[PDB]
Amino acid sequence: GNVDLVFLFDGSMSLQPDEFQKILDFMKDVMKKLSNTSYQFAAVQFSTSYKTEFDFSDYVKWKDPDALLKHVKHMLLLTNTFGAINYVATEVFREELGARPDATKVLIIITDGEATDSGNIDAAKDIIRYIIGIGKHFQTKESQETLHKFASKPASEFVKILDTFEKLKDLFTELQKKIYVI
Ligand SMILES: CC[C@H](C)C(=O)O[C@H]1C[C@@H](C)C=C2C=C[C@H](C)[C@H](CC[C@H]3C[C@@H](O)CC(=O)N3Cc3ccc4c(CO)c(OC)ccc4c3)[C@H]21
Ligand SMILES: [Mg+2]
Repeated sequence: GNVDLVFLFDGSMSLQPDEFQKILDFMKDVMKKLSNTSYQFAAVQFSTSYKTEFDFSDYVKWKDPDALLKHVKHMLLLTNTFGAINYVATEVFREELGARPDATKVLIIITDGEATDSGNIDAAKDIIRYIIGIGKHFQTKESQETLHKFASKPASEFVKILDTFEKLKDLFTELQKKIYVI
């Protein structure tokens, strides 16, 4: 079916350059895998503030993950997840930017820390939300549970916790096994 998917990725100061690049490579792999489907993509970096790295219209003209993500600069600031989700819901899912009104709305959030802001995400309730929490800031189950509020229910489907950035390759292998394009 028609899916408008947005990647919302953390550019916080905690990320080393190879870790940040692993996030970027995961996004490129997913998009490569789903080229030729009727998925459309956008990507937003968040840290303290928010930047649309590419929107749906951009993806439809270029259709090239390497080109679309070539000029990403790592922000290196905080983790304002509440505001970032609201940015996606109000600034990214818009017909003017290539969003399709018939499409299922999916958001994938990739983060390595707890949120530094406060808010609510009512404006994003019609969006299916996955969150991928990576690394040492999610060793404890308290910290993992802070992510449940951002994800769709049940957290058992929509919250993924990865202990290292190397495990993003494993997560992609699971996607390759479960999604089947004919
Ligand atoms: C599928 C198994 C992998 C491990 C996974 O969870 O993928 C998630 C998380 C992350 C690793 C990467 C992803 C990359 C792309 C997909 C969006 C994928 C989830 C796909 C699908 C898995 C399903 O079990 C739960 C769900 O809500 N969706 C999203 C989705 C996709 C299409 C939908 C369509 C059109 O086919 C609908 O129209 C009938 C309705 C809902 C849809 C939901 C998502
Ligand atoms: Mg961080």
